[PDB]
Amino acid sequence: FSSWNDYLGLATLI
Amino acid sequence: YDDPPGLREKAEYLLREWVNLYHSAAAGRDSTKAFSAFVGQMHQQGILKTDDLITRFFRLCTEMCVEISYRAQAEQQHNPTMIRAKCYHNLDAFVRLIALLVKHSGEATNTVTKINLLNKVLGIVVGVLLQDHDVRQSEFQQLPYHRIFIMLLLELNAPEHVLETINFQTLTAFCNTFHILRPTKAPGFVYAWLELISHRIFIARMLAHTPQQKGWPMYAQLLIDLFKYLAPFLRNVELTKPMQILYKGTLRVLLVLLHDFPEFLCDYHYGFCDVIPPNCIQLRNLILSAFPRNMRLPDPFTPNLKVDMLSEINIAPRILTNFTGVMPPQFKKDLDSYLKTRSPVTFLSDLRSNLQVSNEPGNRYNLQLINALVLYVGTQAIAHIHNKGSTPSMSTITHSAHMDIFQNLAVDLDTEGRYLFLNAIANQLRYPNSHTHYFSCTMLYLFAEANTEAIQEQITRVLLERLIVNRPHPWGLLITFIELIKNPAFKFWNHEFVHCAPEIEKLFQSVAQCCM
Repeated sequence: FSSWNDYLGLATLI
Repeated sequence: YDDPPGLREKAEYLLREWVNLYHSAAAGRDSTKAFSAFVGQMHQQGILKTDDLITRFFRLCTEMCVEISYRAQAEQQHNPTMIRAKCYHNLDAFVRLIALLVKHSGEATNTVTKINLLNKVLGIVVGVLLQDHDVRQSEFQQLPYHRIFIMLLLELNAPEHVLETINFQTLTAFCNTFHILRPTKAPGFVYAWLELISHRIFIARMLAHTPQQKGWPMYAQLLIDLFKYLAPFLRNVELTKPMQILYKGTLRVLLVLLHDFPEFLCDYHYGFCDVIPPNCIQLRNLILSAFPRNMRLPDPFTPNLKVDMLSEINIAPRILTNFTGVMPPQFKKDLDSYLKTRSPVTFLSDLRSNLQVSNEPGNRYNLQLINALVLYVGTQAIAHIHNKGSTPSMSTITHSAHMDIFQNLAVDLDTEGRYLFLNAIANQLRYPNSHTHYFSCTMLYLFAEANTEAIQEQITRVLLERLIVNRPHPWGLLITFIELIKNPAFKFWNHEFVHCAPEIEKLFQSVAQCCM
């Protein structure tokens, strides 16, 4: 990841 | 043997007659006349004459019940829950006899002889158990003794006046008995023992029924016995499958205590963490996630949460363990000296010199001493800052003897030592309190003031491994992690160990799935 928001923008279910 | 002749026949007759009575008479005047008649007959047969005869009576009864259990199992295996019901037929009968003899022993107000009789019988049963364990060895069966103990416990915890006037002492007797039968002393009884100490009613009476919480230290002692027995097995990863049963029992009782008695797990978190091996992330997490129910934890994902402005932050948690004693006297004196005068600086290299015991990988350090050192230095630091007229922060915990010790441990220790140290810090990352806050700031500062990425990646991986576990999670842990990741001052994402690795990314995804 590259940042905090980038980390929160993860797509786990896919 | 050493038994008087003809006594076995007396005991046999009496036991059988009492079983018959127990399974023939109903509650009311019948039970009372039956017990009275039976006691009278016990006096007639001259068994209550001397203490020795009473002892041998209870012992013979116990032995006969046990032999009936064995014979019942055998007869079961020979002829293809009913057998259970036979064993329990005789056993429950005998238990009823014991409880009734204890309840009506001496006067109504005289509790002394009642408790004495209880401890006497329990002791005798313990003796029979240990003898049977030493002789039968592999053929040993836990079921009868388990039945006796739990049914006696249930009987003596009945809603009755006489029984309630002696309840705590009854619980005391049973606690002592359970402690004597600890798995390190009676391995062949460990499953039944675990069943006994993790029984819901026993737990209820120990952790709630008694005021002043006099029952908490005792049950804490039982749990610590359990963890002490389990530690070397839980430490070795090749014994995961054979230890599934005991591990699941321990997990179960820890879950029970977490959901129904969190205050207890709070007050005794340090001793438990001290005994439980650091690789047991789940159990330890259950112990660390516990917080007082009269406290409301703020959401860690709250937009700009002011942690320092929380009311419970300045308050210290209660530690019911003397961690100071782990430190040797001279080392403690030198420690206090350096904490007071910040001199000499050699005391730090001497610190590594004092924490390490061996050069063997995995067993290099004294874990308890490290935990104690970390917690003590932390608390002393909090008190020191409070005495200066301020609260712990990122700019108030720095440049002092305490932080000197912390940073020195952060650099001079090897990877193993660093791991144990960082873990010793993380064990205090819990619900909002002074310890949680101070050690959060300490962890984050150690990350920030680091001169190499080694300790940084190590910290990150510690938080990561402590977060990948079933909900709930310790508040301070999640807070520390979130602060490390979100606050641009720590520049977390600009480091190399997180830039390249897809492994630590996988870990981050797991943490996102478990905690987010």
